[PDB]
Formats: sequence, C-alpha cells, structure tokens
Amino acid sequence: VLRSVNSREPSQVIFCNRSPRVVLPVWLNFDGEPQPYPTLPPGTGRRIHSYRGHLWLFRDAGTHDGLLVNQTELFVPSLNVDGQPIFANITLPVYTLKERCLQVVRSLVKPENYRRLDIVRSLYEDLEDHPNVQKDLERLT
Amino acid sequence: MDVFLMIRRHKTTIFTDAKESSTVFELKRIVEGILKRPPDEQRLYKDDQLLDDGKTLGECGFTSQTARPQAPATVGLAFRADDTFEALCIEPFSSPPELPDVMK
Amino acid sequence: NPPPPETSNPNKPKRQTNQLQYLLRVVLKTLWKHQFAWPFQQPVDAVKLNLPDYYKIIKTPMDMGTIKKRLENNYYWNAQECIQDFNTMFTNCYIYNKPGDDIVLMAEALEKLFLQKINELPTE
Amino acid sequence: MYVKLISSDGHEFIVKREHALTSGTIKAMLSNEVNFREIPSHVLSKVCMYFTYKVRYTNSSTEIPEFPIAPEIALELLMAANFLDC
Ligand SMILES: Cc1cc([C@H](C(=O)N2C[C@H](O)C[C@H]2C(=O)N[C@@H](CC(=O)NCCCCNC(=O)C[C@@H]2N=C(c3ccc(Cl)cc3)c3c(sc(C)c3C)-n3c(C)nnc32)c2ccc(-c3scnc3C)cc2)C(C)C)on1
Repeated sequence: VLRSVNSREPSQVIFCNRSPRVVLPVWLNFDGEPQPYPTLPPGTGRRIHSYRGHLWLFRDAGTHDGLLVNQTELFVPSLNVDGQPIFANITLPVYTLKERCLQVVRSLVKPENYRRLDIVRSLYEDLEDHPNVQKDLERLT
Repeated sequence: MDVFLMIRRHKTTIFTDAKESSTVFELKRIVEGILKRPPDEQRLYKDDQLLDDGKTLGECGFTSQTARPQAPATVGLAFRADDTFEALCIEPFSSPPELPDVMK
Repeated sequence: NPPPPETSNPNKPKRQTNQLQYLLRVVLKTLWKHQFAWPFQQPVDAVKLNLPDYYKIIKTPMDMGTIKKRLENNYYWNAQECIQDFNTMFTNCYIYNKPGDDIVLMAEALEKLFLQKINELPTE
Repeated sequence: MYVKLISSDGHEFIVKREHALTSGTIKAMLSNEVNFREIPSHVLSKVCMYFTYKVRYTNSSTEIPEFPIAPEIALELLMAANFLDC
C-alpha cells in the first residue's frame, strides 16, 4: 500500500530539520522498502531533487523514534507550482512523558540489562518494544 | 514573551507563567490570589537578590530562553512575620538515588 | 551491465582463518545491516541508473554482495585480500561521484564504521 | 483555577487544574488537593514541568523543544509517568 510512485516527474523539496534530533530521511521505494538517505543535523536543512508521488518518513537517526513532517507522519511532494520548491518541516512530536522516559532509559541501558532494573514487569516489555519503521508502517495502513 | 516560573517558599512551589513585560508587583498579585497574602506582605527574590515591585520580569533577568516550560526559573518568596520579614528559606526537594551500575 | 566479479574460482586457492571469519560474522554483518548499506549490497546497475561511463571509468567494480559471497565461499587467502575489496568498493564511489553527493556521504559513514570495526581485528 | 499536588515528602505543588488534567489518573481521581505517598518531590516537580510543556506545546505552534530528563531521575520518572498515565 505504502510505496513511491515511479513518476519520473522532478520535484524540488526542502528538508528542514527543526528538531533537536539528528534526522534520518527515509525514502520508501517503488516496492514499499525503506531506503534511508543522508542525515540532517539539528537546525539544518537541504534542498533535494525528488519526484512527484515519492513517499518519505523521518526518524531519529540514533534511536528510530518517529518524527513529524508538516505535522504528520508521511510526506509526498506535489509538482512545484511555478518552480517554487515544496517544504518539508521536520519537528519533534510532543511525546508522552512515559514514551520520553522509555527513550532516555533505552539510551542509557543495554537491551540485555533491561531485566536487571528495579521496575515493574510491564515496564520490561515496554523497554524491549523498541520504536521501529516496519512496526509503524503496518499501523499507518 | 511568556516566562515560566516556580515561585518557592519553604515546601510550597507555585508553577505559573507571566510576560517579560509584566512587573514584580503583578507577580505578587498572582501570589496573593493563591496564598492569600497581599503584595506589601511579600518579598520576591532572584537568588538572594530582592526584586523591586516596579521592575518588569525581563529587567530582573527573566527571559523566555532562561524561563522555559520544561526548565522554569525560580523566584524565591518570603512572607511577613510579625514586625519583620521572615528569612528567605526554600526547603530543597528530595534527592534521586545513586545512579545504578547498569546505567552508569 | 557486464558479468559481476567472480565470487568462487577453481584456480584460486580457498582459505579460512579466524580473521576472515570475524570479517564475515562481525564486520560484514554489521555493515550489511547499516542504514546506508542499500546502494552497496549489489553490483551497480548502470542500466537502471543510466550510467554508461560507469563501467567504462570503473574497471574493478566491487560491492558488498560480492564480498559477502566471497567470504562465504572461502575465496580470500587472508584478511588483507578481503579489506582491499572493501577499499576498492569505497574508492570506486569516491572516483565516480563528485564530493558531497548523497552517495559519497553514505560511503564515508560506512567507511568510518568499517575502520572502527577493523581496528579491533583479532590477530592471526 | 489551581490544584495542590503533595509529594510523599510533604512538598506542595500548586499547578493549574487544566495542566494537572494532563494526567489520566488525576483526571479520573477528580471525576482541590491530591496526595502522592509514593512520588517524591524531585520526581513530582519534574512531572509538573512536563504538564506545563505538554499544555504549551500541544497543537500550539511549530518547533517543539526536547523535554530533558537526567539519568538519575529517569527510572523513577518512568514509573510515575506509567502510574499517572501521561
Ligand atoms: C527517475 C527516478 C530516480 C529516482 C531515485 C531518485 O533520484 N531519488 C529517490 C528520492 O526521490 C530522492 C532522489 C535522489 O536520490 N536524488 C538525489 C540524486 C543524487 O544525489 N545522486 C548522485 C548524483 C550522481 C549520479 N550518479 C549516480 O547515480 C551514482 C550512483 N548513485 C547511487 C546513489 C545516489 C544517491 C543516493 Cl542518496 C543513493 C545512491 C547508487 C549507486 S548504486 C545504487 C543502487 C544507487 C541508487 N552508486 C554507487 C554504489 N556508486 N555510485 C552510485 C539528489 C540529491 C540532492 C540533490 C541536490 S539539489 C542541490 N543540492 C543537492 C545536493 C540532487 C539530487 C533513484 C535514486 C532511485 O526515482 N525515480
């Protein structure tokens, strides 16, 4: 369901990273497969030659946390109206405090040491449920 | 420009916002609405420095970049105690445990 | 596209060492699963990519699929022979593409990772 | 329109009721004052900061900043967020 359309109709896009995270732009190819592109440091942007119908999602390059582009999950550019480029504003979602806490613990604790933490059993399953493109793609459908 | 604050006295902490253009007096009015003591019965502080009522929060050093929602600036509060103002006294919060070895 | 590089040769001596096993099970496996691996896991499809001059300019093409198949077939004599193949794959990219093309940045990230892993190669 | 949230160690935290309703647990409890015998003040002050952040940055503009969490408070904060449902 979720793939790029092979249009070959060029479309200039501005990726702009307005998050404190390093962004991994992920291009979904013609078979729905994720093909990551060079990262964007926080506060930086890049013009890119993309195409009409091409579908992109944006992840934290170090944790695979989902990010937002134009206040949503996916980005598909239209044809440039009078050559003007199409803007992709990447931002942090307002994560829940519990998801933000899971992110921080995951960044400090190796996955094999989750079960050594003095927390409730249900929090082990939550730590081990790492954020992940394939998991999120099935839900988006 | 909104400034996010923690007005603290003893074991009381008020979380409240205000403009940079708002005055120290206007902040005392906030405190009176919650803790039922008038502005003349209050003394506001940035660190150990007593703030003047007619100064704007911005003039006191409270900016948006330094008084954020996720990291609010602290304004110390001292109430009147009989013939004198009580000493500014903010009771510190609890301490986190020692960082586990599985994290460090 | 011309035939890809050979990944097994009756006339080339086959060999297994602990360094060549580490290069397959640790180095290649880590780099193969890397986020920037995808343009380098198979021979450059000059037809689909519309690059005529690619195989004219690049006389020794190399890719991670060829290296993986070679490692798996015990093609290499020693670790250096395998490391030369990775270097050729990267060098090909730096030669053909201009600086600061997206592909060059991806190769630079893979190479930085590759050198780190290779810095912990256990001795013969 | 405020609520008082009292930590296990006796610190009182006075926040807007609207902000404290960020917690699904507090919202259900109030369905004035709330005592938390298991949540200490270093953790509850941080939860209150998250309430302000959530209300300010929910749908309110572009450029959301990171909620910062020190390693020392992370596990206790995670347990509190899980209980408070925010
Ligand atoms: C039609 C159509 C085209 C497309 C796709 C397409 O174009 N897409 C998909 C998305 O919509 C984005 C867009 C895209 O990649 N645009 C890229 C193309 C690019 O940079 N290529 C390198 C130039 C050298 C040109 N020479 C080469 O192609 C070299 C070759 N490049 C690559 C390569 C290049 C870039 C990247 Cl990020 C990854 C791999 C490559 C391989 S093998 C392999 C499997 C590939 C694809 N490779 C190796 C190894 N060594 N060299 C290469 C792009 C990015 C930025 C810019 C601009 S505009 C102003 N500043 C910049 C930097 C302009 C173009 C297509 C990629 C399937 O879809 N439909």
